[PDB]
Amino acid sequence: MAVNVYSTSVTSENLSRHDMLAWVNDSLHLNYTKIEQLCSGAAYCQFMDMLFPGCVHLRKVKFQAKLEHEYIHNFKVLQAAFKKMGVDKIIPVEKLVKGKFQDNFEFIQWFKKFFDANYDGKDYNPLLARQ
Amino acid sequence: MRECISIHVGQAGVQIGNACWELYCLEHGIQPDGQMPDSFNTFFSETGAGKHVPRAVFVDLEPTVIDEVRTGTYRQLFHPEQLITGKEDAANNYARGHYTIGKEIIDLVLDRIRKLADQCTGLQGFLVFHSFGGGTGSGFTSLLMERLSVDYGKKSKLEFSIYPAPQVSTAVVEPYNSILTTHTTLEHSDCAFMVDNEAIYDICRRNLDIERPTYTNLNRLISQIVSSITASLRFDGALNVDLTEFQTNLVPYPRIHFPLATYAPVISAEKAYHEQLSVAEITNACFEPANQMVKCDPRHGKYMACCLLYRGDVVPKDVNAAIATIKTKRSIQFVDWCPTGFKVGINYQPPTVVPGGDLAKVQRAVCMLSNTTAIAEAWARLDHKFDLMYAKRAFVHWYVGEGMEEGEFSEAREDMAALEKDYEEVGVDSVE
Amino acid sequence: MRECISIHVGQAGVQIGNACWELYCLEHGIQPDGQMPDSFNTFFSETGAGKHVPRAVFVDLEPTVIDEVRTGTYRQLFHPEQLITGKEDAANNYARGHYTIGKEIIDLVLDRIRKLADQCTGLQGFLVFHSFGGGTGSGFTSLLMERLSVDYGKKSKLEFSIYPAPQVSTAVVEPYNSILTTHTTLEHSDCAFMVDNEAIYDICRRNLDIERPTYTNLNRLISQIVSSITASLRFDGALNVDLTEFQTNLVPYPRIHFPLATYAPVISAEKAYHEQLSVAEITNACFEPANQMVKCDPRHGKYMACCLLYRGDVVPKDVNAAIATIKTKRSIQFVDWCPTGFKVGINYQPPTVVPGGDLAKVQRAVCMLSNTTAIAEAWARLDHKFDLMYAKRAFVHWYVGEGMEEGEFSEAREDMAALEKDYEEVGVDSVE
Amino acid sequence: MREIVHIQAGQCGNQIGAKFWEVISDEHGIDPTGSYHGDSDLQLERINVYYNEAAGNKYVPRAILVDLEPGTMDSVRSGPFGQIFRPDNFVFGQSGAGNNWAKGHYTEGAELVDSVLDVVRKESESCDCLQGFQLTHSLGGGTGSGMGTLLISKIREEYPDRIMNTFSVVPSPKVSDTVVEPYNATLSVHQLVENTDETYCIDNEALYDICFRTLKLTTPTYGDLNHLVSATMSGVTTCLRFPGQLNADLRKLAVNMVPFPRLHFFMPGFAPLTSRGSQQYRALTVPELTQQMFDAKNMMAACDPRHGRYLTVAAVFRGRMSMKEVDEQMLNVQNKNSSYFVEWIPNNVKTAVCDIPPRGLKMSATFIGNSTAIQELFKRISEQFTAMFRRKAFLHWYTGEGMDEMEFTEAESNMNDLVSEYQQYQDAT
Amino acid sequence: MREIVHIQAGQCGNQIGAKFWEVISDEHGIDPTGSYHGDSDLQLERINVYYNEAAGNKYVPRAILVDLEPGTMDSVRSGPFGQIFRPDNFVFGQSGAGNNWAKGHYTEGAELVDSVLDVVRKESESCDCLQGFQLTHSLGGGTGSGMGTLLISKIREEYPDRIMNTFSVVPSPKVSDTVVEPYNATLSVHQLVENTDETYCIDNEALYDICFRTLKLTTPTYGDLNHLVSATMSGVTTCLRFPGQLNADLRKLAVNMVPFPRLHFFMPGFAPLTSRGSQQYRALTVPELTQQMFDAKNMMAACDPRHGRYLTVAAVFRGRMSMKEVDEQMLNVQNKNSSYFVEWIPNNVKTAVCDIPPRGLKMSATFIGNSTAIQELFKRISEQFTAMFRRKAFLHWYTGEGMDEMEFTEAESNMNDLVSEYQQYQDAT
Ligand SMILES: Nc1nc2c(ncn2[C@@H]2O[C@H](COP(=O)(O)OP(=O)(O)OP(=O)(O)O)[C@@H](O)[C@H]2O)c(=O)[nH]1
Ligand SMILES: Nc1nc2c(ncn2[C@@H]2O[C@H](COP(=O)(O)OP(=O)(O)OP(=O)(O)O)[C@@H](O)[C@H]2O)c(=O)[nH]1
Ligand SMILES: [Mg+2]
Ligand SMILES: [Mg+2]
Repeated sequence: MAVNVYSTSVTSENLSRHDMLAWVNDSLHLNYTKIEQLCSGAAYCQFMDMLFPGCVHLRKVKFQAKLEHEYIHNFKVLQAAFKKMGVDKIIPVEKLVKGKFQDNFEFIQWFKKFFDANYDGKDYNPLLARQ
Repeated sequence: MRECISIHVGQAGVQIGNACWELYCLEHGIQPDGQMPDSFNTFFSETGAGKHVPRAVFVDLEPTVIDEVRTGTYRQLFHPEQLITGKEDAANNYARGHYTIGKEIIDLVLDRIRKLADQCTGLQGFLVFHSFGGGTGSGFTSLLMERLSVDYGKKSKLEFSIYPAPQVSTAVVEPYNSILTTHTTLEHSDCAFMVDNEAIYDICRRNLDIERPTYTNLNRLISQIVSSITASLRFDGALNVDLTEFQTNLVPYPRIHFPLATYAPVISAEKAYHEQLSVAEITNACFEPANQMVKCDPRHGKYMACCLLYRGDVVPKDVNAAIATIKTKRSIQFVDWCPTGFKVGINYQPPTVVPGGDLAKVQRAVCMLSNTTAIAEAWARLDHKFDLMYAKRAFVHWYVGEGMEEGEFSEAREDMAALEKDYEEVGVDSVE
Repeated sequence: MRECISIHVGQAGVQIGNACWELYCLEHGIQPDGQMPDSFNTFFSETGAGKHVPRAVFVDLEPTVIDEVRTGTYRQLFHPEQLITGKEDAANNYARGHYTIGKEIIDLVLDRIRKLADQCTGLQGFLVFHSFGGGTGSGFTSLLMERLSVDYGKKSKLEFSIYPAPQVSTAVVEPYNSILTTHTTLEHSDCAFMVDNEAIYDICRRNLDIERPTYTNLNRLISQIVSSITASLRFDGALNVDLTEFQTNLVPYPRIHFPLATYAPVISAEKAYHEQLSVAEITNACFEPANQMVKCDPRHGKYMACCLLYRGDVVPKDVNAAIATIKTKRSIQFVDWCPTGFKVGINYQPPTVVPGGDLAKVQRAVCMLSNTTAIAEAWARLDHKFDLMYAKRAFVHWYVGEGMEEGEFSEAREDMAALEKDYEEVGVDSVE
Repeated sequence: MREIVHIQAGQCGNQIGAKFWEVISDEHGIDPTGSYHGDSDLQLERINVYYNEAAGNKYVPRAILVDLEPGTMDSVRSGPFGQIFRPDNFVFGQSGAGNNWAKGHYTEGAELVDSVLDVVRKESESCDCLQGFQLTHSLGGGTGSGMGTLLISKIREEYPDRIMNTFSVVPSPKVSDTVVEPYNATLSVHQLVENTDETYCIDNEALYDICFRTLKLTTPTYGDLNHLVSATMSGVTTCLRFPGQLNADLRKLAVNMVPFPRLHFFMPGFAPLTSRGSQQYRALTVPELTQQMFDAKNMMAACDPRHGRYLTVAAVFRGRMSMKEVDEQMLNVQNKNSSYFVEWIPNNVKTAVCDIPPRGLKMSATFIGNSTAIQELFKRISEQFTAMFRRKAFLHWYTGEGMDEMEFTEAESNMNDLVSEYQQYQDAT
Repeated sequence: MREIVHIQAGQCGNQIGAKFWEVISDEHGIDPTGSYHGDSDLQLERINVYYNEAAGNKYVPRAILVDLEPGTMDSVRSGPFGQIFRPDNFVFGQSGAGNNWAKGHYTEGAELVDSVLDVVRKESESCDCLQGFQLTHSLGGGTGSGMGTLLISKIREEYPDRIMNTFSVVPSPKVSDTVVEPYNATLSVHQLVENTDETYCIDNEALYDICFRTLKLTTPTYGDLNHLVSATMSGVTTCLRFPGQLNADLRKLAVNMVPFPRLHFFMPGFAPLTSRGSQQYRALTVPELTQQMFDAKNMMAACDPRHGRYLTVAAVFRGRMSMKEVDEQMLNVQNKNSSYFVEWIPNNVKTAVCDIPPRGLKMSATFIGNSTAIQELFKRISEQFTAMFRRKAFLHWYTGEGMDEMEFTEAESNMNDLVSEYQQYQDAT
């Protein structure tokens, strides 16, 4: 069971670009320098695994994706996981995969809220998940 | 050159046939007398005079339904020898259809098929119209298919089949008939298109604003789907698909040969304006579950193959664009063993409209043929229905009285169990 | 390109919508049948033929009000699917609107919005028309907004809302409905424009010399304000403002998103002559308290933001001059944390006049959107009203009977207390 | 004098072919009847490269039209220019291939192949000095792919000393036009690697992009796409058909463009492309053309040249232009974009200039790039093939026609090896 | 020979830009179609400074039009001279910026910036010797301010050796055109101080005053205001575009006018301005022009030069006039108004003379003043910023786009430092 969250208009509930990227880096043990690198979908897939044990078939996720269709494939995996958990937010896949900053930043801000709602404090070694 | 022979079995098959041949005549400008003041030629043979005759056989075990054809508007269209009737029907009994009553006319039917086929120079194959539920549609059809398979080894055979509803049935023995005929026909059919009366009724009510749709309406709708499938053969096009391609594309495993048909747009005269009806719009309509013609939930299943047949004022680029966006969407999931899911056909001829029809005239239409693991649900339901009745041997005496053996029931059921198991296995994604 | 989708909820929303769409058609030269013999296009989509269709949805839980649209003058203007009606209304009960009755059509409404939005290439956002007092206007609207927020993350949403009067009410449960809907919608709306029937009536009586103004008149007046707000998108201009700018300018703190609309000049045919109606003159008229459309006293409050939208034969320099002098005047005080108070828009198109309308034809008009701490007074009044009834649990059984919990009442009330406190805090000037 | 034989297989192959013929005919001043109505001796000088001269002063394309189904053929016959073709050069079956490479290569195609071969041989014997062959087709279907490859195999066996060129329509990246296309492509590529001397890779996805983004065509038709391809095709033989300053031909280009036998898969490009409105706002000069040629958006294969290195580039210019300028431009691109060119093939730009420009334009350019980026395309196909083959999906359609798993496996392995080879040279120093 | 790239960002930027182009075109004898219909060899001599020559003897502005919304662009296209522009040089978004610097600089603007940059690079490569760039925009909005600054940042990084000039519309003193303008201005100034070589400060308040008081226009339109700005702009490049007696250019002026890198904010002025009736009652001679130039009422920035000191003044004269006279006038102003000129920069008036006067006039003058009085403007903005920021008013609109308080704070501090610097030099001996 997974709750649902909305982002429209708030105050003192928004991480800076820098802070948010730091959080992603610490959480997943990666070295992204631009928020748009999250458009590959691998990071989101990994986060789902960390939140909800099981959930995603990580052997299918391409962690070094460089082509639009590869990114699309990762997001299909993500979409399936959202369906399984009953999260009803529509992911704007077509906009995300173009690697546009605005859309990616929007999605990460939602995802952070979603993560915070549902994270139980568990520790795991994400390197094994990756490879 | 590329002839297609149509066979209409029993009440459903015959009445759908009436609706199809009415449409064909309007599309090719053939009058009800066979006169017109190379396209039509795949469906109509030509005599010495300007008369044209359907490449068709109509068969039923009772005379009533075909007698309507004989006395009706298109009496002069068909040759008497292509309208075949017995005396007594199969009485909703597969056994009577397959054995007792059917064995008396099977030879006749096949003989007429042979004569038809002899005057074909490039026979593509057969279009077979029937129902799952009737004794003729189930028992006779199965028998007929078996004979066809032997007499004509490897030619494309396509079955348009009235699949019974979940909760809107007519006959009581429908499940028995459905199960047995599916068992017996399985190894003899290449691809079979299920369609459900409940779903079409819903469409009529919801999309066409018809309070009380009649069987006629359903038939008309079916005729559209058929026309889409055969338009690539009956007209010129930009990108074309023939009967032997569908089987290749839509059938991933030999037993899993049950795709489903969906048509768009189905709209009324007043609702036809107010909205431009683009390729994107109709394509989206296709994959929305409410417009499907089988009462099943694709959202709960996976796609294994989609074939999209567009017709009329259609632009390839636009279609490509439309498909790409649909590929993204969460509600469309495809099996993991299928990176390419789409075969696409585009034909220049817009859907032609029957005078006094329920559908509005559109510049573009599309017919989707999609194979989905969601069909497993229906099969499971039907098997359950069989189980309930068979556990008590309800109605079994009739079947055995007509020469069927009880062991054959169990055989049919186990085969269907296997089929169910096969779908489920297919469903699962690849490890590593 | 820059599409705007309009949603009309319940009786008020629908009837205001009728008045808006009548005006839009006259402004763009669109006939009641959708025909005209890139500007209009932000509000009207276009079919293959010369027909144009409003980018709008009309929703009500009972059929009566929408049935008028269906049978009325603009029956051919709207597509049937954009006029949505249930069977039974919310009976002035927020609960029925939000839960019991509303949950049956919410999916439908949203589906139609999605279809509308799909045919937009540059969706700017949503214009939502409703009332605070009705069960549909309160309960359904709140529900709808919530869904919109989730489905469409960050797109501008603007609510034109019929705020209840101090001493000129219709329903008895109005305060309950107002309070709950404000609580539930607060975090989901970006900016909400209050307007009061009492004030408009007064304006009609005092400025237009109308003995007995009807709801129609009020609706017409409202349509002017809306037209001013959207003219920058529907026409060319000198200095332009779009929907996403208003929210930035008029909203200093997330919760404090209630500006108020004022229009000038509102004059009759005989009173239209005798006076030249300059920019200075109309601007002064705007900031005089008697011409305001909420029954409140700005002289007793502070301005936090003013947006002035001028239209027609207007000269930027003149506007600047006018504003400067208003800045001086004692009766206009602004909060100390806001040295810049004005956003100014100037558009070339004069206000277009509805045949048989109450307003005279003018060369220039102006619509002021102003955010004022004086609105706190109204909130305080409404809270007091809630308190009086709730202390006795008057009418509460109805709400609970429809599945609402008593705890939610207290929750709504405390949230409103906080809001009141927030306004007051904002009011005070900076130390040091 | 250097006569070329044209072959068209399947729907795609035939539709491109017709377009190409329409282009060539206009260029050489030939009408839909076969009569010369041109206004220059240059139009007839090398007419024999593509046309046979028949009795009564008419010209007939040295073209063979092949399909397992008769509809496309009929359409071509009924088209504008349909009457110019030799009636006996249309060789068609009745059955079709059902989108199946097996049917095209082993079954239906095999029943028809001898009839094609007979025509081909006759055409060859017509010619005083046969230059070679150009085959137009798709890799994704059954006829163009399976039967086309069969034709290539047989023709090559018969005429191993003549050059075999293909214009192959490749499956696109994002959307699949057919479900079995990975099988069909994979098999076809296996044949092409061993039996063709050069292969021009063309992808509809790229073409659509060009139409929408560059040509500003809201509503492209397949005709438009075909036109582009035809323009490229005509570009490659322009130096053979008219006089020039520095004359290239098919052999020379192959020699320059192919440093190792297996690496003969090109990505073509054409310049200049402009909208109706945007044409007057520019100046068509050599540098402009060059710049248009060297970018990713103007490649007709769906791969970014910036994801690999160019092994070689051939640039063919048509029109009256200064050779010095061209040379300068060529040097400039190499110098400035050094990282996109393999360092162990110095001066890896080959230039040709033909004095006769195409009709309507004062100058134009055709680009042939042999880039290691094409490996991406192959890789994708391999992936798609694997995903399907591992579950034996659709396999009974092919095994039913006599094919075995072993053949599939070998084909896959060969494809993989090719990819590896391409990878190797991009990283080599 | 010294080619200049023009960029226009947002509504204001584009509307000024169009006006400027209309001015330049008339000056060089170019019609709305791009054709030369002038009557002098001097009009074409240096045409390449602002125009690219396209095919068929037409000229196209080296202009890029940028906006996050498509309405202003459309208007420009539909305007008189709209058809002269390169269609592919209009680079527009769909969303708009909502008067938000953040959206222009980090979000919407960032999604569009690469497309702009691509055009820019191409334009640069067109030119034989790129002189530099001029950007027209406001500081108070979202596009011109946020996206404009982003463009400046990127272009400067790419081309650090070319000069970056801005014509910036600054927020007025008495009345505010938008509510968040202090934020937008403050942020923009932070970028401008680090990334521009010279910045012309123009204020609508000043312009209106000039229109009403000097030009005697009861009812000015924005067009009129724009015209003045365009006249100034044309004035600064006049010596680069025509022959003269003592030739200046953009580099020289920057060198003379900027004694320290941060102090590059000018106040422009133009002479002669006259009414319709009042023109005949005067004589346009050098002294008259000079006197018109040196007063507070003719400055296009809302600050009194008498409240500070001039660090430097550049005066650019157009027309046939005696250099001696000009020199005398320049000396005279320095001598008589000694207290308004900083004493540690001797002879701090720089003179340029271009022989070609503007159309309709026999002589004219353009004034560029670098005055310590501009600190007033900055101070006001700082005050306004502080008043709002101390209560965190509107901050969630910017923080919502990923911005942090720290960025704001740093921007404020930098602005304050600049003010301090300016103060320092006014008091220095
Ligand atoms: N769509 C459609 N379905 C029909 C029509 N007529 C009958 N059916 C369906 O067909 C099934 C009944 O089978 P029939 O075809 O009437 O029976 P039969 O094949 O004639 O067999 P017997 O009469 O028992 O010899 C039921 O599911 C009916 O709903 C029709 O005109 N259209
Ligand atoms: N300005 C204006 N206000 C209206 C109009 N009609 C109703 N109202 C106001 O709206 C409030 C009543 O709400 P309604 O909109 O009628 O109720 P509803 O939204 O239909 O909700 P239910 O009928 O309870 O389902 C009162 O304050 C009325 O004065 C109108 O045409 N114009
Ligand atoms: Mg019957
Ligand atoms: Mg109501």
